[PDB]
Amino acid sequence: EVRLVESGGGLVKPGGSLRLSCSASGFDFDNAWMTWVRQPPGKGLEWVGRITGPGEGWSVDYAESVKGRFTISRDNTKNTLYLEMNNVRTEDTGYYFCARTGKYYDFWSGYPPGEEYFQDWGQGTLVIVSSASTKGPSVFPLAPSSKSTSGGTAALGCLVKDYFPEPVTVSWNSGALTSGVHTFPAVLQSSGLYSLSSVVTVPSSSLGTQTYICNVNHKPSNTKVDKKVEPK
Amino acid sequence: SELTQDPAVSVALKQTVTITCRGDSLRSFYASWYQKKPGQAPVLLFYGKNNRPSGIPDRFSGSASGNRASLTITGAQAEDEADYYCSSRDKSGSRLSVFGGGTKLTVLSQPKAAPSVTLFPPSSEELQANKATLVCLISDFYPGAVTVAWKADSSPVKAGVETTTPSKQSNNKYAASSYLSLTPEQWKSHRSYSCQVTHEGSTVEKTVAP
Repeated sequence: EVRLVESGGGLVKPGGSLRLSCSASGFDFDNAWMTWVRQPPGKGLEWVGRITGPGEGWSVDYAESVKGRFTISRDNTKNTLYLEMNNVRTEDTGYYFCARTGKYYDFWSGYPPGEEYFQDWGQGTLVIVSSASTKGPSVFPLAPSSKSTSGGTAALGCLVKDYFPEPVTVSWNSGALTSGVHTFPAVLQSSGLYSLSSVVTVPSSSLGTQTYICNVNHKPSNTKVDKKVEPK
Repeated sequence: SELTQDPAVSVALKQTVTITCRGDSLRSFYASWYQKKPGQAPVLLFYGKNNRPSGIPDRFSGSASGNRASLTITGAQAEDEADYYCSSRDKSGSRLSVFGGGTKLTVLSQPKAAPSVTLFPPSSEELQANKATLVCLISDFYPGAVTVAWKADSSPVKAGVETTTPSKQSNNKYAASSYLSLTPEQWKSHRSYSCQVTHEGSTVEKTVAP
């Protein structure tokens, strides 16, 4: 019956402020310790901070990476935990989770109160830190070459650089070419802008004859780019 | 980075796998362990000396010896494929907590498979825009975990690198991509750059030159 639900994620610019909320039910929130954890894109879980109960005076501790910039607080009348994110940095991008927290102890085995553990978690809320506004992609060919070819198969593609926000969609030959196509997930770069690539593996015999065109759609910028990709 | 874990391990069905975190604070503290699947909240699997929350299958067990905390899955099952994180104190006398880097556990459905690697140099067109991106595309590998190392000449390059998490392609095998951003002068000033992909302790290195 324990439920944790984070809210407030969204886009914020470096130096900006954002407040996240975590609503709780199904347990005694008043006396529960509550922790914030985050996960950057493609990275591991990182401990952000924890707020104790009234026995410890609602004491708060913070990871050195956020100390002085984030503030954790709670409003027990609403069963809500908050994370006030200030002076945000690109490195704060990620999913933020709240977790009902216990402190491990075992009188029988003489283990004194020790490490904390995270008994129940919400699904997280996404924060994206970027100074960017809408920005269409630049598209460059990944031209097929002796280096991109292994005998009878050649790789070619399109590099879609420095756009914002997501999403970009890529087709090949207006959707007529799907076999051997992989469009990769975007990378959010330190710049606050996205880049991705689309690759197609095709018959090397076909390179002289067949046209290969990547169709890049970035609807947020109202941009479409078609790039015919040929050998160099 | 006070708790360190190998980034990837694989296990065959019904076999036993141990995922281990190493840290100085683990000599004095037990560690708790968490399972994380894409799109899902982390779940607490085990903590303390011998505590397994209700609902967690008993094939997960935590142990500790020296500076190592270990989660052993005795008889892996397909649904155990997940990232696994440990957590403990960063240090004795600390009110802070820390997580290990995470271990991706693949539960093999298949024999392992080596990657194919294609490295594209910057296009002349991108250089004309005063930019330069090397694109290292990696395909067909299993388990879906690789390590990517870039080099300028023979010297490791860590700045300017962005790498995607492997994801399945339309053919059900994994692909990943890595990017090295350089200035056009950096690209032209070296003899070569290289993209080295390590998978199951074997490596494939592609090299390009301006």
